Amino acid sequence: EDMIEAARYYEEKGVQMDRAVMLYHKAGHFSKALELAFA
Repeated sequence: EDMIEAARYYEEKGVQMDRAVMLYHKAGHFSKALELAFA
């Protein structure tokens, strides 16, 4: 759950948005932003 807000701040910046997708993978919701991985 917390990684979701982590993604929120990071992708609000965007640098670690890839790390945010990796967190969503760690979060068991890798689909969350799986598209936002944007290849």
